Amino acid sequence: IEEGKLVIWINGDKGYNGLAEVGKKFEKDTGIKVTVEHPDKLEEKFPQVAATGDGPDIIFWAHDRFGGYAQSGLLAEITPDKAFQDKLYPFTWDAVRYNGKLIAYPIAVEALSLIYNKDLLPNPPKTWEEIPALDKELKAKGKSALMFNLQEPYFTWPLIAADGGYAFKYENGKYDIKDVGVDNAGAKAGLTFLVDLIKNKHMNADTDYSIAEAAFNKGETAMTINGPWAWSNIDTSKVNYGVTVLPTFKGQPSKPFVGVLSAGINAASPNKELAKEFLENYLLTDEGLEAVNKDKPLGAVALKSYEEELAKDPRIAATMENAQKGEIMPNIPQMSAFWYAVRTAVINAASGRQTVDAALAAAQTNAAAASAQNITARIGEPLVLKCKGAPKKPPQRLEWKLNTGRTEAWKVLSPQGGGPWDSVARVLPNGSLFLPAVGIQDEGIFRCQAMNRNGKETKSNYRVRVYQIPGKPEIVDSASELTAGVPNKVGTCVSEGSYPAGTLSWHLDGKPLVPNEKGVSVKEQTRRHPETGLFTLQSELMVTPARGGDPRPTFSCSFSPGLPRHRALRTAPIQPRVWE
Ligand SMILES: OC[C@H]1O[C@H](O[C@H]2[C@H](O)[C@@H](O)[C@@H](O[C@H]3[C@H](O)[C@@H](O)[C@@H](O)O[C@@H]3CO)O[C@@H]2CO)[C@H](O)[C@@H](O)[C@@H]1O
Repeated sequence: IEEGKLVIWINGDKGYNGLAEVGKKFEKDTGIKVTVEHPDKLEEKFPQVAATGDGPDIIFWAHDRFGGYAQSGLLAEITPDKAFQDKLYPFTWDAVRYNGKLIAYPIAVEALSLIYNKDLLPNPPKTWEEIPALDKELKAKGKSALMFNLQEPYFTWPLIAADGGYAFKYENGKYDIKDVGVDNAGAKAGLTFLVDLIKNKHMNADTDYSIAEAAFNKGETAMTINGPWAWSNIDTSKVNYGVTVLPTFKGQPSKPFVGVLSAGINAASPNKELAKEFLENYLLTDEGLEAVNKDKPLGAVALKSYEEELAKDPRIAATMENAQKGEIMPNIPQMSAFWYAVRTAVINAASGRQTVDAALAAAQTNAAAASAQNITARIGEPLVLKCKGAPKKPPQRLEWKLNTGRTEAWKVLSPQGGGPWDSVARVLPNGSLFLPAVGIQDEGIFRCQAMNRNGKETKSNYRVRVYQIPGKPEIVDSASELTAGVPNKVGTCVSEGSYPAGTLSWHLDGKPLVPNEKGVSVKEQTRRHPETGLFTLQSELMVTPARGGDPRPTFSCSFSPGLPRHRALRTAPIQPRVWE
């Protein structure tokens, strides 16, 4: 991370151009450049890059992700004074408190609403149950009733929760991580209703954010479900729209999750004071929030003064009506596992590949499962796993067990005794498990239970994966002269010795080179060595140079692992020439 500037990550559905305008004002006053980026999957990328001390100085996301980041030590504790805190609503600060510490600045409160086309549907439906009949009416007129994003569980949750579904039970000021409400009767009822809509062709399981937005904004469907960030595109489309309370289900309100868009500071940032100045004195002001809100609406902002100014907007009132029928998202680390579990359940049930009951049963199990620490190790290198709670020397009451490619199911280990397991995984004096040289067959789960004389029990739970770095990639079978107007084989990139497979990518003039566009094609193959299990990849690049184009291209190929266990590897560049 570069000292003396600010890099900000925010999702691509938010007002990033407006935020960049706030950054320009900061730059005018301070000379400090503010770069706003909107990477894909930034909420998954952040914990990867920040864990190694890289990433943005500031990350924006709803507050639900932040407990996990904080637990991993990826966030700086913020230091607003009490006078600053008093400028924002107390419930918004609660959303960004983790283990007693403020770990992000709250920006705005979001909830989904029903958005409807007033020219098609003057009185929007009060119930989910009336939507099939409404769709039949509209289909007869060449339209449809409802389209919304069915790929992300955020959008389907309000219906799943209505009749009794919940994420984690809240009681005594705490979430019970084992009391999950994903496969109860209420969740099943809601998801069954959704799936029936799809079975009856009132909705399509493939509908995503872009498809639903396009259909609504072109006047093809009478309703959608979306948040405040979507309003600006509807304004542009000129559709005469209203924003209103979500339909009820079985007579009960839909319960959207309430998200607080929040800004965290990277623990690894050398620019923490600049970040504080930007967030407190530039962004969290009437003029700062206005700039962002004018780009894509924020909802009900956390800053009291500006929230009061905008409160008269009936779309914001509807957002708050819906929010106040729903639940605040927990910020606990287990929220990630909950969302992944429910995403899978909804996709599998909606596609018909699994019953609602079976999909939700699996999701329940996954969401409530004990957390495991992800461990990675390079093939051939040693690995040490701590038995938390064990005394530093014997006697120790502990038990290691594992479930890997070397075992059928669970194997319980014993103290060293000369048996063959001792050369693969053995218990050290301090109770740790030592694997002298990991291999592919060691991937799996490793667990320790340590018991103390006072009755204390401590469990350690590890999910172990391994990797190998291939040799530097090479380009072979390359053609140094290219002919415009016909396909030319630039060469074949080859990488040998990876685990897992990884992928090869081509680049032209220091930018990625995209297949099937502008006369580019790639033929790829993967081979696995029968004994070692390591992978060899090939990627053959064809290009059709355009006549009059740049006759001096520079190509290169790189290998990347799926997860960043190591850096990309690159070939030397090649510089074939286009000759007439
Ligand atoms: O579905 C897989 C997905 O799950 C998790 O994403 C959840 C977000 O963490 C949660 O905030 C919410 O996201 C919505 C934003 O709050 C809202 O501002 C707007 O951007 O729409 C978002 C939904 O698309 O809900 C999602 C679950 O749908 C997890 O964090 C992700 O890594 C994972 O991809």
